[PDB]
Formats: sequence, structure tokens, C-alpha cells
Amino acid sequence: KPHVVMIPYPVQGHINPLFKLAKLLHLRGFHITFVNTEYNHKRLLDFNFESIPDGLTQDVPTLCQSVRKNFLKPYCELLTRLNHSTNVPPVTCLVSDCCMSFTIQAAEEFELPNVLYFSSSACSLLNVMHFRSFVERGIIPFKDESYLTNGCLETKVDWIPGLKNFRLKDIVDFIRTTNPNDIMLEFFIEVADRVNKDTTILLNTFNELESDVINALSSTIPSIYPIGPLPSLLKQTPQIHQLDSTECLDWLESKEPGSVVYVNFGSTTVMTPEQLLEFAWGLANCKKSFLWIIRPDLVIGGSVIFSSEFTNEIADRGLIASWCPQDKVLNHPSIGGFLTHCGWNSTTESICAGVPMLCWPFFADQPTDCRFICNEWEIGMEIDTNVKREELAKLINEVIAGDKGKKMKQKAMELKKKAEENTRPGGCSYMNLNKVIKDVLLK
Repeated sequence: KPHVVMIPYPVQGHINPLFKLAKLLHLRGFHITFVNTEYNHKRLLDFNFESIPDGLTQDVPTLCQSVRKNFLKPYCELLTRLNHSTNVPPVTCLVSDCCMSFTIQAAEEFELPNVLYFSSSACSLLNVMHFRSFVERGIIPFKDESYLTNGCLETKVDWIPGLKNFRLKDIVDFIRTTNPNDIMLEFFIEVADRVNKDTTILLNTFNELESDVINALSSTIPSIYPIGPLPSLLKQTPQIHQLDSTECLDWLESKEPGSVVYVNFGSTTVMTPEQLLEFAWGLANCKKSFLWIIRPDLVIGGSVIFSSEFTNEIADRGLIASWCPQDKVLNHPSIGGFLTHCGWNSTTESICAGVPMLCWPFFADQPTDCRFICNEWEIGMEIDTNVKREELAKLINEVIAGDKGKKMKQKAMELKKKAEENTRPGGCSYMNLNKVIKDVLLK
């Protein structure tokens, strides 16, 4: 029986997509061993969840640092045990998060096929594969902090085939450093160097969404395989719901289609109370209905921003909640827009829901996604880093009732349709996954 060991980078944003893939692989006959760090295994509490220590006393740089040296050993020990266990069949293959590059070494040692899953866009991958070049070209690290204000970030990156209108500012922002020993930069350069012509890499995207970028990547990594978007794939997967083991949706049911702006900046990052205030009043001042998922208590002095004055004002238009089943919300007919940091999971989900976006890029691949969302796909607009209510209210209204908004909804719906055609019989993303399983994962 096929037995795949799966391990994602230790953050929710990476665990979630790989878990979805895990469910797909399980439906396909694979005995699954999903490997979380103790920390993540605690939170979450032929499909077995295992855990390994992360070697820490979470901070991304610190985690990445531990991942580069403290995961190989316990990981291999786990493989050894699984191979000598009487409770489960021996391991036949590995599906590893691209950021967990130590698995490549493990795979060679245990002589096992290892398919990598990159959790971000094809463009982000292309960026990562070139971090090394930015250094060799003498571009990064920058000489000093003045690069943040001297217009250096506006510089166009035109030496990377496949990228059309990119600026240094749009590159996965880990290049933004003045430190030659920067953890993140070195982490990703190591990841990129471990990838070669024989590496099979799965991407949560589809051909049409990133055509030039994908073609460009394929010249270096011929075995890059778009198998997404995951949302559309799972949605159209027979019997997917048997692996499926409130007030918000009720609130939305009475709203006119496309009239509600959905806001959710995730928990992974807490914003400034100054920023928190501009969003609250920007939302209140636009006069549009809105569902805002946020935990004010996390923000220092945040709960105070939600005054009795604010509460009365939004009385007939907005609802603040601590959590919500994002999938069902994004796909609710009342949603007319999605305010987000535009990380990859959010972007693909919004695309699959056919919902225009409003991006507020914070870090990593967010500005990268924003650049495509704004200039390539034209299904959204960008919010200034230093958010201000007046301008925010304007952007929201443009998307919700303006002419630009209608055009973005149109382009979003177009992408939604192709996302779905790609992830069902006859579609390339769908066919690509079948091919990887058949030609690589299976003996």
C-alpha cells in the first residue's frame, strides 16, 4: 500500500494547504503520516498525525533557523520507526513542503521519491529561485536603510524572464535587508540551491493564472506542476465532505448580493492601534455593509478603538466577529469585496470565490501577490501601508459600487471559471496531480 509522509513548514499558512492535499491523497489510496511540530500538533487537537520537536524554547526567523539544522535528525528517526512499525506499512514516498528542504537529503538516504509542495505562487517561487542572483548582481543586501526612501524599491526587475512589470518592491520582500547574514534570505537561497532539474514541485495555481511565470520556471525546473487552485479542486472532488472531520452567515443572508465588504487580516500578525483605528472608521465611513473578522483584544489598546460611538454608528451596517468559516463567507452571494494582506491562501480562495480584493501587503509574498492582483489580473486595488480612513473609504466604495469594481468582479469571475475548469477531469491542474502520483509517487 502506498504510504506518504507529509511535512509542512511549521506555520498555519503552510500546514493548511498541505493538509488539504493530504485529504486528496488519502482519498486516492495513500496511507498518510502527517508530521507537525509539537507546538502545532497541540493546537490542532490510514491517516496518522505524528509530531516532532521544533527545537525552540512563533518567530519565523527563529523557526527557519531551527528548520535548517534541528529537523533532519528527528525526521529521519521517525522514518526509521515507521519502516519498522508493525502498525503501519513501510513508507513509499514523501510529499514535503519546499521550505523543509532538509527532506531532500533524507529522501536520498532512505531512497524514497520526494515531491516538493511550494505553498506560494509560481511567481514567488521564481523570485525565490533568483534571490541568489540579486546578491551576485550586487543589488542585495542594500548598503544601508536609505534604500527604503531613495526610490531604490521602484527600480524595475527586468532581468528575470517571465516577469513582466516587476519592481524590487514587488519581489518577495525577504530581499529587503542590509544584513549579509540575514536568516530569511540565506534560508531561501539554501532552499533554491537544493532544487535542480530532477526536482518535482507542485504549485497551488493554474497555467492561465501565471502563464509566463510558469513557462519561465519550467526552463529551469521542467517538473513544476500546477495542481490548483486547491479550493476549486477539493470542491469538485467526489466524496470530499466525508473528510470534513455560524452567526456570521446568518447575518449575511439578508444582505443584497455583492454589497458586503469582507475584512479579515488573519491573526498571524497584529496591527497597530493607529492602523486599527483608520480601518474601523474607514469601514464605518464608507457606508457599506461589512463583516470584519478581528480580535481587538490582541491589539494593544485595540478593544478601546471599538468605542460606544463606533458601535452605534455601524449598528445597521457592520458586524465584528472573532472568527468565521472563511470559505463559506467568501463564497456567500452577499460578498462584494475582500480586504486582506493578500497572502497566497487568501488570494487563491478569493479567486475561486470570484471576489475582487483590496490588498494591504505586509510582508513575504504579499507585495508579490498584490502586484499581480492590481496590475496583472486587475481584480483588486492596493491600500497604502500607512492606511487612512478617507482614502480607504474611497477604495472600498470603488470596489463595491464604482465602475472599476464592476470590471474587477468581471475579471475575478473569469478567473474563477478557469480555476474550476482546470481542476476537474479534462483540466491540466487535475491531470498534473494524477501524473505526479502515477509517474513519481507510486513505485
